[PDB]
Amino acid sequence: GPLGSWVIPPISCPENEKGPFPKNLVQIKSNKDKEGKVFYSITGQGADTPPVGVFIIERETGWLKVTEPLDRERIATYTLFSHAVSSNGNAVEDPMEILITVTD
Amino acid sequence: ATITQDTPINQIFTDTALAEKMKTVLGKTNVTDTVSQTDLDQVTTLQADRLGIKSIDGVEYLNNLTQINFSNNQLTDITPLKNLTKLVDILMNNNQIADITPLANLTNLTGLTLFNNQITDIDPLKNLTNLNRLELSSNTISDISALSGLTSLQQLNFGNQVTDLKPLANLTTLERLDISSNKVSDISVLAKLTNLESLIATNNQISDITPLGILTNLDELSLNGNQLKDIGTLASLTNLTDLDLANNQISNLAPLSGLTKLTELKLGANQISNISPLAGLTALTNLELNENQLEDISPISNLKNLTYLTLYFNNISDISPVSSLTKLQRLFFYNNKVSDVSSLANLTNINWLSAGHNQISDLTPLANLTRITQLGLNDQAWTNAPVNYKANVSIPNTVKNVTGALIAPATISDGGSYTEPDITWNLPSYTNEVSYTFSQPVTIGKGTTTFSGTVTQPLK
Ligand SMILES: [Ca+2]
Ligand SMILES: [Ca+2]
Ligand SMILES: [Cl-]
Ligand SMILES: [Cl-]
Ligand SMILES: [Cl-]
Ligand SMILES: [Cl-]
Repeated sequence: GPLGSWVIPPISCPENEKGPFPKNLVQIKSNKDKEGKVFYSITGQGADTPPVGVFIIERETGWLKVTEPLDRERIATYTLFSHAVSSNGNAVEDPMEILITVTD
Repeated sequence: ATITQDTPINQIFTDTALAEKMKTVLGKTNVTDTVSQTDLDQVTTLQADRLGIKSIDGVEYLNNLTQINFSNNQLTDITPLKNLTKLVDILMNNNQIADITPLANLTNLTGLTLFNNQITDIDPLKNLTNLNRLELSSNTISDISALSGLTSLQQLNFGNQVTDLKPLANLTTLERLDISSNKVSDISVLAKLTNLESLIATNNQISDITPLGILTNLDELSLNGNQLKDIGTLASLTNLTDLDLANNQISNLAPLSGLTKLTELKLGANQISNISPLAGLTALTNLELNENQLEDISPISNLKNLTYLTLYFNNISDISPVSSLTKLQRLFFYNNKVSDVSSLANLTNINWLSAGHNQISDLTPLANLTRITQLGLNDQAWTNAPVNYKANVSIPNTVKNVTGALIAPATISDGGSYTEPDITWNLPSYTNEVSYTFSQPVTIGKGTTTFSGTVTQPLK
């Protein structure tokens, strides 16, 4: 079902964080990586829809990063999706909805 | 650079995206509307990020600019900034910038963000001595000798070919450093950075962490993806609250035993068979122990503050030590030898439960875990106690859903068949083993999976 082989912790980031940017939040992982090479990507709010590129993911390592300080009063949550595709061009997981909460 | 007569905005700012932005900044309704130098003098900050800008020609007239954000654009040439000496902060990450020579005379700069560009040569940064924040990661920098005199730096990153860290020696005001993904092995210079609070050094070639010994102000340390084995040095770092040692070759966790301020500890993908040293780390909320050689996890029983726990890819038969971890919200133990999940009934606030590739035959202990949103029960396997071979041999099916009802087999080997509750075969002669599979979608709370597996029945 939806979980598949995803391993993801809850994601929260304090607003007004100190640099240096970009900052690593969590390392998104799919255990389909035990069967072959997997490539990670993210879509949605703060990734490929406005504000674009607030969150980025490192394709091979799964490191989810934040590129700039956040402001809770401006955007308090971001609804992103993580994707995992094999080296033979196929999705190895169903995309996972990740809610990033901006805290104090 | 000064406007001596009312001039159209589109003739000052030649980039069509920047002209459009400036029209709005300047309160105009057409990019051809004229402006004066006093109109341009009102602009002290400029947030022009995410607009598809290729050229900043025209910024040179914004004589009162102190702060700019041109991040997430398509900038190459930054020559227009050369004489904007009032600039104290520049945000220009995510562009195609190679030549930063135009920044050399912006000596009032205190913050400069340039990560994710095409920068090789950082020699122009030598005269920016007032910098306290400098971000250069995701570039192709190999030499940081230009940073040697930036003695007021507090926050720094760089990349991705910097193997020689010696130029950091006199940067004693450094508090937060990220040297990840630089193929760095020698971190000896870091011993000099006695005010360091956060060191991120993932995906390098580090095997010797003895230089960290005197960095007792460290509260955050990430050495994920190195070649660490001996971590004895870390016993000195008693202020650590967040430690990542995943993807190394670590076996001896004794050095971690006294690090009682740890709230997040990542140890996945190591060579750990003994977690007794972790028993006193009671402030832990996140613990990652996946991809080790664990069997015994009884030391985890006192870690009552755990909300996130990974144990996947171990050799664990007894999951019961997690029963006292009542705050658990996400638990992952795919690829272990767990048959008895009775103890998980105690994890009433579990949301994510990943238990595939275990030896689970009966889901009834999970029935009341109604706060589950994500579930995994695929690919279980076990071997039944042997029975006697007979030509018309039958065994009871023992695969039970969350409801308590038996799950009918999906496949049965050697042409066998099923009618509840017995699986019966018709074998020609003696055979040492038969088998069957099951595959049944199931939802507990809101979490959905396929409870599936392969059951082997030896015949004596
Ligand atoms: Ca705020
Ligand atoms: Ca792994
Ligand atoms: Cl603006
Ligand atoms: Cl890991
Ligand atoms: Cl709780
Ligand atoms: Cl699973």
